[PDB]
Amino acid sequence: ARVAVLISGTGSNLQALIDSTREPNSSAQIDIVISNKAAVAGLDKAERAGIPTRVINHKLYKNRVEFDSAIDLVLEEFSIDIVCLAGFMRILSGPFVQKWNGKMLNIHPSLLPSFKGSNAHEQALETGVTVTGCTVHFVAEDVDAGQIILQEAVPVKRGDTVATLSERVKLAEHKIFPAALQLVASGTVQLGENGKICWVKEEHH
Ligand SMILES: CS[C@@H](CCCc1c(N)nc(N)[nH]c1=O)c1ccc(C(=O)N[C@@H](CCC(=O)O)C(=O)O)cc1
Repeated sequence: ARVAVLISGTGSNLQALIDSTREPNSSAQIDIVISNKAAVAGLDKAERAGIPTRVINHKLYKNRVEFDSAIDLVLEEFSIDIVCLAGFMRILSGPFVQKWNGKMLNIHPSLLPSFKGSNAHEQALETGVTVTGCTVHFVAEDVDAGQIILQEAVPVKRGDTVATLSERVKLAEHKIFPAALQLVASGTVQLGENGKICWVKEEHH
């Protein structure tokens, strides 16, 4: 499966995703990284890895749908099968999300449905949970909604700060974002017509 990663900044987990695709039995290759912002770190990451990049500036388009249509055209041109979001900070239109339903994934640094929105690590600390984690899900029109693919629980430790908790959750993200991508890329996990996750046994052995 040919994979695009959409970013707006540092491309968190992009290196993890790249490294996973260079593994022997990988079902995925990262074929393009698209940013809505020029000269961000995540583009340098991609370029240093020899992966094509594009920059699409939302300010050049009349509205969100036209901007998203421009992203989609690039995805079309590069024959992309699957999209991962890695810190992409523009809300994608309903038509875009619909088109890519079951083929676009993202990650969140909580065990959803807990700690929706931004600053989930601070939310976890402020609330006083002892277990948090991260969640990879299919992207839906509504932020943080969408069917869950993989989750990993991560302990909150006595004395944790936003930074130390964040670093622990990031290590889990480095594990599950690529594992989830592999599941979707291989076809092992597919989104059913009923809108629920399906774990498929593949014909090819
Ligand atoms: C806080 S992390 C992220 C996750 C969004 C992944 C996502 C997505 N990008 N689009 C859709 N439809 N659904 C999604 O789940 C997020 C990204 C952007 C916003 C948001 O309000 N963005 C604003 C502008 C943000 C900016 O670029 O400054 C907008 O697009 O108008 C809110 C949340």
